[PDB]
Amino acid sequence: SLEPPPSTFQPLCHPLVEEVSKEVDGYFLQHWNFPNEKARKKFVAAGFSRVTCLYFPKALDDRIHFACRLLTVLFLIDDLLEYMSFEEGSAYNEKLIPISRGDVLPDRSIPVEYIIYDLWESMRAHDREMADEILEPVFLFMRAQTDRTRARPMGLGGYLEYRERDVGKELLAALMRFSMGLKLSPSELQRVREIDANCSKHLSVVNDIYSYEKELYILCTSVQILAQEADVTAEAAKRVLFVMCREWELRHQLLVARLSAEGLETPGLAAYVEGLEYQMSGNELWSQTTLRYSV
Amino acid sequence: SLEPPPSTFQPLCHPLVEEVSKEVDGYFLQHWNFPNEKARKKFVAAGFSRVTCLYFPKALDDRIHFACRLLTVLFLIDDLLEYMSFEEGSAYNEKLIPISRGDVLPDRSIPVEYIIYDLWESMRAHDREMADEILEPVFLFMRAQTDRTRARPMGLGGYLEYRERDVGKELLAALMRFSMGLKLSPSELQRVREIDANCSKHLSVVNDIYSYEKELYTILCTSVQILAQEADVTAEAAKRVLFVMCREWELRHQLLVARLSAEGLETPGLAAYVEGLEYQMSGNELWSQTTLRYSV
Amino acid sequence: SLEPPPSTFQPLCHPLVEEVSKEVDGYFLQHWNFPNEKARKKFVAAGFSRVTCLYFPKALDDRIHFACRLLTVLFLIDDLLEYMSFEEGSAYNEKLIPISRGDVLPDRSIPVEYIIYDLWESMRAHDREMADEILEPVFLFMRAQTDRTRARPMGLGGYLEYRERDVGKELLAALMRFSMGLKLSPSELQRVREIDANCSKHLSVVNDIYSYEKELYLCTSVQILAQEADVTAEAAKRVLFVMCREWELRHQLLVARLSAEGLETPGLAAYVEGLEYQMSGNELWSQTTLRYSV
Amino acid sequence: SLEPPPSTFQPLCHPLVEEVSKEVDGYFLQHWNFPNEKARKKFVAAGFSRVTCLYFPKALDDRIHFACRLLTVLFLIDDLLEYMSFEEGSAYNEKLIPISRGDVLPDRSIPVEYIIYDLWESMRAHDREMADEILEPVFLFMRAQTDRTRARPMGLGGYLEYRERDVGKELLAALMRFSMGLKLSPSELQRVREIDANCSKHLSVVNDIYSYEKELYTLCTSVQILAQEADVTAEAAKRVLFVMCREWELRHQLLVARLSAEGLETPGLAAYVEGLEYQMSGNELWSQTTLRYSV
Ligand SMILES: [Cl-]
Ligand SMILES: [Cl-]
Repeated sequence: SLEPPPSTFQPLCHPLVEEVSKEVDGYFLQHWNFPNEKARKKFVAAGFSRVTCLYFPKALDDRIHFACRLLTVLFLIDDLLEYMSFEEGSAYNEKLIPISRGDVLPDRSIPVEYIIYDLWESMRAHDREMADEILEPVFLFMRAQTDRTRARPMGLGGYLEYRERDVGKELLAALMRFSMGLKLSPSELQRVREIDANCSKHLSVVNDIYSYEKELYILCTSVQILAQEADVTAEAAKRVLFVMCREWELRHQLLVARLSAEGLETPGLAAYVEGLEYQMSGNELWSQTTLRYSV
Repeated sequence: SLEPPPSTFQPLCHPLVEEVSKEVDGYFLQHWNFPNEKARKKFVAAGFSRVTCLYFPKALDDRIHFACRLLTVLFLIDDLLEYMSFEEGSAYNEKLIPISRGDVLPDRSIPVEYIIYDLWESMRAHDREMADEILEPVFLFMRAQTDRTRARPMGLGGYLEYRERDVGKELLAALMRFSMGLKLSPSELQRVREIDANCSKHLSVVNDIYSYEKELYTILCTSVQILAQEADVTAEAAKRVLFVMCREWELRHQLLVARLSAEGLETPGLAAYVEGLEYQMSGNELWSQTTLRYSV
Repeated sequence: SLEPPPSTFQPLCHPLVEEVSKEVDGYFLQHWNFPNEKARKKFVAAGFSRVTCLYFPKALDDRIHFACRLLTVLFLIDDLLEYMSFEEGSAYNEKLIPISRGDVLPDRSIPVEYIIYDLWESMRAHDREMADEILEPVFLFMRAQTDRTRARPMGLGGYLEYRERDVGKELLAALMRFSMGLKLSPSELQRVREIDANCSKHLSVVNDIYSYEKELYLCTSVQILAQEADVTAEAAKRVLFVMCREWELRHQLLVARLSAEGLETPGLAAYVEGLEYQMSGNELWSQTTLRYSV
Repeated sequence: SLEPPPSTFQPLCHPLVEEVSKEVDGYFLQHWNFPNEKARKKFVAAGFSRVTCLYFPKALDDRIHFACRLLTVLFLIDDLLEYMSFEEGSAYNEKLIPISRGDVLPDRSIPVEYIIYDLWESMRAHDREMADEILEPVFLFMRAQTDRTRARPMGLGGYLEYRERDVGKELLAALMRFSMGLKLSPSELQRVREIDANCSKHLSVVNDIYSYEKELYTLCTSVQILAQEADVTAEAAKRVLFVMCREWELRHQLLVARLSAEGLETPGLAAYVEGLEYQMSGNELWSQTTLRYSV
């Protein structure tokens, strides 16, 4: 057992977790075309809404279900793209994008299509401004799902610089903003780029730490890279990476304290950086428990 | 102020430290032309022999003074080289290599010359063969504190690899054997490859951690800066991560030592060698944290 | 000598180049106040519109001048920045952004301000949708001129990946679409990311090759390769040039594939060809511009 | 399909190749225990002596056969090591080192053992001091033939710095000196360090270029590294690496010119660096024709 090192952060779950969870889970079991009974209860066991509530514990009470719905359908779609070629998976997603914009009408006979359509319709109806702002982050993520990335020599610095721009973590930060009703200005966002990049690496590395065993069923992970650079075992590497993650949590506290001392911390940004902290503690807890990293 | 993480390595100090320290410091205070008392006291206060006894606590009682003398002159030289050009520097040293070999007699007018000559002649008297074995390592080390640094990009991986072969660490390990009267076969040292690389890396990084602030008086070329940049954190955060890495290399050392005895096996010689390296790693750490050589 | 190796890419030049040059040069010679009659004649000598016409040989006739003016001003601001702190520079640029948006009026007392204002007001007047689409790429680029590089080890592979995402090259390819009046949806844009990344690299490396010398006073493919291979800078440029010819062959292959997989469209076919012209034009320009102290 | 770019170097073979080949071949056919008449044909077919004469065309007439015998037995052992574990192979070679020094007698009933003993005994009988000088280079090479590589992310720069210190190339340069009777002082050798390093990369890269297809039969090669750092195909990388090799040929000539311009190029040094030039052109022709790189 790894034994995480001490941390000043702590996981927190959204207050309405049980309530939203049943609501959203019901919706999908009702509308989604699962293959069989095994898949049906594998889905309930996954508890995507509980995942979402762990990542956005501070979302507004009336918007958390939106987040759960979006993440649930993306998790479902993600798992589906596993069984299809590049050309089909890409074609699959590109078709849902115009529908997501509301520009194209569903084929009410195809679950994923009307689920996606209705979802975005309802989000815009609740807040068009913020709903439109999160469209691109989602599309970016959706396009990356069928992305064929190059295997190339990559040291620790290159790998981390690359994770700093991860679109998955970007989608999470934007979805968090929507869930919290935090309309951040262009200026405010620029002010927390370092904080975002720092957070993005944290989430990524913690995922790497707990997914390595499974990854070692194109292996691109910080555990292998550090193990090879330092000439130690994967486990020793996980230990070193975990301490690096704590260094990043301390960096987060410092970047935030600085922001405030310079008087650049607005109420919106305060909620935001705190939201990120819970995304980090949440992701860690999720990583330690998710069945997706089992084997 | 930087709390080193827990370690199973316990450093030792050679019993005769006070004895040799007096003998060897007395010699140099008598022959080396120290500019003044201020330099005399600093030299003593630096106690180069105490450093030697910390790195080689298992050295044989009658050889430890050799190591102290050798290292003391190399530290005194090393000190002078920073007041010269790479060309002067290389000239100053290259002139001392023939003298170390014995082929060229001292100009008893230049202390360093006859101190180098007399010491080497004395080492052969005791054990000619072994005193000959460390000649290369000694020159390789001198033919390096003058060589130019071939720029080129460098990540953590490449920097660590390059340190696994540090010629300073090799001289230390070679000086250790001569000091412990260890005589390993060409095959024996071949069996501890990974152990020597892992140790040289430990020693280098611990040095990096404690010499960073001073080095940052200027380019750098140190694991501290490299990790700080690659992970995007402060140098202090980097020192703490690198320290944890050092403990991993200590755990790796033990595992490599285990496999060595289990798998096939060691030798009385390799068992002594291998333990010796452990003492270097811990002695090096105590030294790095206390030496003024890293003081700003 | 530095003899460029053979290339199947033939640069093109916009036929209206002379017409637009005197048109645009004259414009700045009237409003842009240079230091002396020499800095002036030096300007007309650089001919930034010729550069534009090499890059966008197929820009629409009634739009090529927009491109010329935008680059002519980015190049002028460029040289201007080289003489002020990373504070004075970022301030300067940051006030040209809202004004570029039309949200803030140009203090008519400062030329660069109203030149920018009128240029953008003018582009929106011609095609408001496509004009707003380049604001971002232009801003990203202007912001980039004012920040100091990162601070981490970088080998050839990382430097080349870093260049596949060059701000300037993205600006050029967005200016090009505006110039050719090419309305490309983000979906079609997706299908050519490899081609764009490939092109971006070609442009940056050819630039590194000819600007190395001037940059004598760094972050460049020329120095990185010279250190990695342990050869002279001149030898590195020669190896880099052969690599560029490989990227040109790659472009051709990517283009054939895009066409083979039923993914090609008339607008993409045009965009893809346009990037080719940029590669060959940029090379011709790089070999002759005085900007690099030929 | 792969056309070498123009070069100012040219391959050359040793005048006595036909004579030495017959002799050295005959010796091994007589003493080496080839399994069956089949392996004997394959052996003569390999022409290890002919390869030696391609790398050492300036060898003295009375010493070229020493080089042929040494390389022949090394090529033979190299192949045998293929059917052993790293540990077994290591023990095998470690046995032959004390015999090479002449410190331990051969077991006259084990061919490799007495063939090794007799070769060195005869080399020391021809030129004692120089023969003893090549001992270390041969042992380094013999030991390197069996240790682990250790996979680690590596860019073009790190891979080339590695090849600069290749023990194989160090063996060829030392053996070339013994074959040409060039006694080089410790100072002369240091003046040629850059040149030696430059030459090493050339031989290795040229070997990489032609051995690549063979290596793809499932790793660590300049072809692989460059294709992915530049993001082009292996074939394109080969074309680019070949031009780089030519740049190293120019650099060799330039380094020699400077060495000469300054006052440090003795006659021994001059014959040495010319010797390296033919090793480079020879290795190229060999790389182009050897069956060791085929199917
Ligand atoms: Cl994941
Ligand atoms: Cl030191």
